[PDB]
Amino acid sequence: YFQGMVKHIVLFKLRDDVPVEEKLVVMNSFKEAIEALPAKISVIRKIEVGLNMNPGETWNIALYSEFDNLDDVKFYATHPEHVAAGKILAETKESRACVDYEF
Amino acid sequence: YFQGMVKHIVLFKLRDDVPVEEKLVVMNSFKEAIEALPAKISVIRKIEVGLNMNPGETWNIALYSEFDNLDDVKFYATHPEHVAAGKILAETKESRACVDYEF
Repeated sequence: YFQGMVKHIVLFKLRDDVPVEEKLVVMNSFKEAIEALPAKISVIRKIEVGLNMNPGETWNIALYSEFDNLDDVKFYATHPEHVAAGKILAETKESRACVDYEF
Repeated sequence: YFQGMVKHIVLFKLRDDVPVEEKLVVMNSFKEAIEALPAKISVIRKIEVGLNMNPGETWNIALYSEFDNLDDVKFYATHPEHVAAGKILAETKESRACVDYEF
């Protein structure tokens, strides 16, 4: 059945020339920071970070999340706790891909 | 709980210069083709295609799916019915981003 809710999906790729250990530190710190946000950002219905484990793929980090509506996605996006979490990627990030869709 | 399974998430961006009418035809056709695959491809545990509704984002299509393991993801990826679905995007695709992660 149709939920009338929104999935916010983001994939990130880090630069190729970042050392392995730095990619791991960044990815682990970002995953922890993001997954702690529900205690601080009330509109998050579900959130998780997945780290790529397929060596045939080149992107690094997936953020899978659910919100009631797009206003709530925007509330989350600019929330100070979320902005802090996103800065974790600032030095190493190469690309961001995002789709927001209804389910 | 940890399921011992894999999420296969793919986002697509179509070329900027494709007329929006053909972008839409492609997006709809791809969504329909992917969503018909579970009846043909038994290893798909969950699959859905999301079409972007956020005009602040620039990627057009999300594929969200679940499999038992990466061997099954690869079985799905190479399956003739899946390849045909993927070809729907061939003429207009600009970028593909993918992360496969354990849950």
